Parts: sequence; C-alpha cells; structure tokens
Amino acid sequence: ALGKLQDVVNQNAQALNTLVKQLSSNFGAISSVLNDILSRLDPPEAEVQ
Amino acid sequence: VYAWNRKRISNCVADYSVLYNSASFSTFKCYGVSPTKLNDLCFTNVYADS
Amino acid sequence: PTYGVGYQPYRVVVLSFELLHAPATVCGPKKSTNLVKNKCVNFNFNGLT
Repeated sequence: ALGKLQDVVNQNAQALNTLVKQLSSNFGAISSVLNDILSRLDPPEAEVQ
Repeated sequence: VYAWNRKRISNCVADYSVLYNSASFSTFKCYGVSPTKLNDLCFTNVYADS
Repeated sequence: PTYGVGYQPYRVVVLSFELLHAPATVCGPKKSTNLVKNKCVNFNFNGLT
C-alpha cells in the first residue's frame, strides 16, 4: 500500500548511490583517485587527467 | 631486441632519482608517472626489460 | 662507430611498474615517520595517500 512513498525513498536513494558510484570512474583518466593522480604526476601532466 | 631480457625487481628500495641523475640518458620518457614522483611511490613489481 | 647518429646503438631499459600497491614491495627511500592516531593527519600508508 505504501509503495508510493517507498518508491520515492528508493528513487532518492538510488540516485544518491549512482552519484557516489560515479566517483569510481576514470572518465578516460589514468585513475579515478585524485590523490593517486597527484602523487604520481607532476602538475603539468596531472592537470590533463 | 628480439630476445629482450626481462628482470623482475621486488623486495628492495629503489632510488629512482639516484638512477635518474647517474648518466646521460638521452630519453627518459615516463608514461603515467612523473620521474620526480617515483621516490614517493611503492610498486608491486618492477620489470626491467633491457 | 662511424655510423650515423640516428643509426648508433642505444641501450634501452623499459621499467614497467605493476601498480597495485596491495602487496607493495618495491619502494622509494621515503624515510618513515611515527604513526599518529586519533588526530587528523595526512597519511602516506605504503604509497596510498
């Protein structure tokens, strides 16, 4: 019966979870970790990624 | 070149900057990591294909 | 020895780092410091910044 309100809960939560899981994407970079990129590359090369 | 020697390097401390300032290396192209940062990193294995 | 500059032998060494950091065994000099707990610190645990 409360599927209406719950679906709202499960849609907000799902959107947030996708947003969080999009932090683990390279998007073409060498890594998805800014700290790894920064610790591995000098700034002129790092900025590109 | 057709029979290039591969040496696996592990369980040691590598002074990459030392090697860097050792001779006249006409090419030091480091892809994916900058040479000056090589001292701040730990690698699982180093393969030296010569 | 009388060959052209572009035809002379170059000794090429390719260093291939297997970058996983989990069983990290090759490291730089990077003198370690003492561990600091229960305090906001900038850590460098085995290459993991």
